[PDB]
Amino acid sequence: LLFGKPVYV
Amino acid sequence: GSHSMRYFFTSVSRPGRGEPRFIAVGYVDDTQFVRFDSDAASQRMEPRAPWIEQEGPEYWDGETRKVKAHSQTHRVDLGTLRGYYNQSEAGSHTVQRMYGCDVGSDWRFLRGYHQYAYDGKDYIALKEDLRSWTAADMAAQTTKHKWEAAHVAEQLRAYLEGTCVEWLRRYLENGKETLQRTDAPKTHMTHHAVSDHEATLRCWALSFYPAEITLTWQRDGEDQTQDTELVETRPAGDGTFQKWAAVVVPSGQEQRYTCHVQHEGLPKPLTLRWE
Amino acid sequence: MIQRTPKIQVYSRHPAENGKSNFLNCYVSGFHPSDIEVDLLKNGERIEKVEHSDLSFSKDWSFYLLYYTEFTPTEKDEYACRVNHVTLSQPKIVKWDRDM
Ligand code: NA
Repeated sequence: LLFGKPVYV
Repeated sequence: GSHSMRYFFTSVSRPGRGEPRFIAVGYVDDTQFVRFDSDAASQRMEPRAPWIEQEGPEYWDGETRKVKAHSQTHRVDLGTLRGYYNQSEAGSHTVQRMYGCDVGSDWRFLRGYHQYAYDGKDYIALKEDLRSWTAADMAAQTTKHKWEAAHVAEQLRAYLEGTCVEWLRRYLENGKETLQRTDAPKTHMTHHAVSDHEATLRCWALSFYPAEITLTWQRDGEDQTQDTELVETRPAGDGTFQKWAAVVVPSGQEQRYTCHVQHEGLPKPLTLRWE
Repeated sequence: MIQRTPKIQVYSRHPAENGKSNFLNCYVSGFHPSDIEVDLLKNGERIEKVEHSDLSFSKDWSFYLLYYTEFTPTEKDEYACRVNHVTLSQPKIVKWDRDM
């Protein structure tokens, strides 16, 4: 199952 | 034994040829189970192992929704990174991300990972403590500081120690036949004469799973590391792997040489000889 | 920018036996960037129905792909893999040796 929260560099 | 789940994401900018190419794949151990390709027609996360095909539409809809969201953050990332390294708008660039978790032989959480690369080089990685970051570039420090201030590590630690391993254990149980299996290597040797005074002896291991294997040659029981040609372990295409190791044997010396095979699927390591 | 040359292996899924159906594989690995051109050749000519695996990558970030097609080996037919990549000045052709 994928991680669900957006992460931007 | 011990197990892992890993997701791998690659986005490649295509200046003047539209949106970046985005490809995501998920693995449990050495078995791929899901893929997404931005250029494919379905625009859905798709099954690539038989045990995940029975997950059902809430799983597929939600994984599609999340994988598309990963694609959009990478699209933004390519523009952000171009800014950080002062690169022109013309060139194609690559962002890669990997995350996932390992469990030990007790199936308890062992280790988690979350890391990025830009243009093939390490960009930023979550350290083993799941609390801090490694950034080598000056440009990656901006990212590191941003992630420290937004508490990204805390969010990832929760997922890696909780959700990630719980879903790995689910997959392992649901795919017990595919994932908790070993296929032992089927072995043979070939002998081909280089010239009149020596010949190549090649030791083969085929149809094995998982990919991890050790193939070595000895001569009178002494390891022949320097003089062994080894190829990279390669996929057969059916879910199993292949490998070979070769040595050059001078005339009359075949009985000095032993090929040794270690693999989790074998009841005992194999010692093979040409005879 | 980082450029790494693909390693190429060309082989069959099962040990080759004339007249028995099989898959011919070309595994390309260790390369960067991910744009690569891979063709399977039968007697010099591009095979049309060739599929590939989904792009993935190793711990060092280098990519790998398996290109593959159904075939039935015969005594006379020759097979090869032909690869182009930014690291290669000209396409590299690796012949299928029913022994590697
Ligand atoms: Na080229």
